[PDB]
Amino acid sequence: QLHNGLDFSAKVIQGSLDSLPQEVRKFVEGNAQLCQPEYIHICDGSEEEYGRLLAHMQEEGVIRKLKKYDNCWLALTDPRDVARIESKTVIITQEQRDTVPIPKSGQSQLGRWMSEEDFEKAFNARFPGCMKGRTMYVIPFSMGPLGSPLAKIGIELTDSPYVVASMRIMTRMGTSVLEALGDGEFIKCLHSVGCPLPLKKPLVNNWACNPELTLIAHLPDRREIISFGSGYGGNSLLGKKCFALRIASRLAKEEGWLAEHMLILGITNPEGKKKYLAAAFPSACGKTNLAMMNPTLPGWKVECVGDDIAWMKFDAQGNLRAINPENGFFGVAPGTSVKTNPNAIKTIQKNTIFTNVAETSDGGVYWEGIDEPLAPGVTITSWKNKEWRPQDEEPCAHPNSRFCTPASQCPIIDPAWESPEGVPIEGIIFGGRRPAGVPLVYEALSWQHGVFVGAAMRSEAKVIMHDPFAMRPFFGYNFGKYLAHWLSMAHRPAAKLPKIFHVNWFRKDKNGKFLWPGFGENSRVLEWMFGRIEGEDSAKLTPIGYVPKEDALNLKGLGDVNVEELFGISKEFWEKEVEEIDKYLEDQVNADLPYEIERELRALKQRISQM
Ligand SMILES: [Mn+2]
Ligand SMILES: [Mn+2]
Ligand code: NA
Repeated sequence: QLHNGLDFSAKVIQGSLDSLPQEVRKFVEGNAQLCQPEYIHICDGSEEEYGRLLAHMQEEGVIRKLKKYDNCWLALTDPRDVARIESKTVIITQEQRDTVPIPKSGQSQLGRWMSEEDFEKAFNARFPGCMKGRTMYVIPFSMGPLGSPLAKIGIELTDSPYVVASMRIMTRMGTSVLEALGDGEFIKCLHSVGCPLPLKKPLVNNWACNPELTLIAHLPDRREIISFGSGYGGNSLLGKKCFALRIASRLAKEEGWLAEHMLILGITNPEGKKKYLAAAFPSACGKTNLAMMNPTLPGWKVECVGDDIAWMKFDAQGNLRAINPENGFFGVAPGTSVKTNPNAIKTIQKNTIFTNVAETSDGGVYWEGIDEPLAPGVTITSWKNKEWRPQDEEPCAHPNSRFCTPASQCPIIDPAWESPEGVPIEGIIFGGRRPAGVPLVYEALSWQHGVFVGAAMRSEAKVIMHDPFAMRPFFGYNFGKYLAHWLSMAHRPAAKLPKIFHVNWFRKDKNGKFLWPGFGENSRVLEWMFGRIEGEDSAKLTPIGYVPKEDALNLKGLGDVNVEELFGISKEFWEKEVEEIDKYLEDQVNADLPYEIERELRALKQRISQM
């Protein structure tokens, strides 16, 4: 160089730019030149670093220590920055059709495309100088067990220590990742809260964000994730949704594998047999509940591999092998109780960061549906930092409030949850919240029918909406092409295609009362699936697929469960259902709907027409 402007060595407060692989230095230094951070901190992922970072956030008023627990912390956000924001989440490709099918109605529910030229303008209006007066943290992270053949590495730059702490929990991060990477490829992840110093606008609740300029972008062809303006969860912790679902699903398409919005659990029966199952559910359908369920059936065990995301690839033997690419759980707090999720309660009592929950007088946590009384004298501070009484109209915790907790701490974490080869998936479960019409459990008639069942997924938001594969907000590319990708798995010689099931825990009677007790009782449905995978003759054929035979389900210990209503299938309901599915698929998928999905649709309408 001719002057002193391109070498950022003098500003490195941890690590060394010289030590980084060539491409990692270029990524760091080039974005330092653009964002103008005061300091550069190359994260080592050590306990020392983590402790120091947390104490600093505490010293700044960014987080509070929760004194009741072992090393637990609370962040309360600006009320404007409280969730993943779909409307400001976009994917950039040369052609719109590579990102979303072109809808007949003109508005796609299946993603949000932005042109390269539009994004460049948006980028230029946000990032130049954005980290002025702040530290740029460099987070080297692995998605998946370090050195799993299914693992992928990222480098996230961020000006938020909250993101650093949370990424330590949610990914494998630090020096060993940099050493594992070498000169290999990595996903480029750029994040800024968008508040350069001196601050141009008021800081609310010591929580830096820029709501008006919030934009979460994915550029799969450039292997880049670029996120600006939000410090919250899926917007800022770039490994989780942006990388592990959006970028990864496109990589999966390119490379022959699957990046899915699925829990992974291992279930052991009383005959000492173990099987792994994956499950894709939409929001508020008991996903974490199922992943760390304690079964009510004696002699059965459930163990948790992951509660959110699965990366799956068929091996040389034809087994569908899955890994959890995450290193922790980022769960919705409200509704987490000893009765709904006792294992979550045990997990989150130490080494956990909470966001937007209430705090009790003795330094504990509180939220709606915690179902745990407080001793007289103990008072509650809401997530809005105000004194709170259960007589108030507003909740003590934000509905989207979170815990962020180490996976290793789950008392029923699966012994193979970090196995680099992954676990063999023998069943895949789709499901949604449906008050009417949809039986407790059915089984797809074939792989193609199963792909159709995923494609047709609907769930009560009240309004029933489509969430195919529970991937609606997360498709990395054209949904029609994603369906074709799924269907292509049947044409792999020797592929062992898992059995596909659909579940509905949420069927109500004519009064609005749930017909199924759920929770640990769901083990009875898992038992049925287990037997079906073993080839048990325990099914009855219906127009929608296989259901449990009369007396096939274990209902002992339950009272009088209304099986007729729970498993009832109405021609009138399913006529309406199939018509709605048809209209949705025609509109939203159009020219990109695979022939086999059109065929399954026709086949279902025909079976229904014959009842
Ligand atoms: Mn999720
Ligand atoms: Mn085919
Ligand atoms: Na705060």
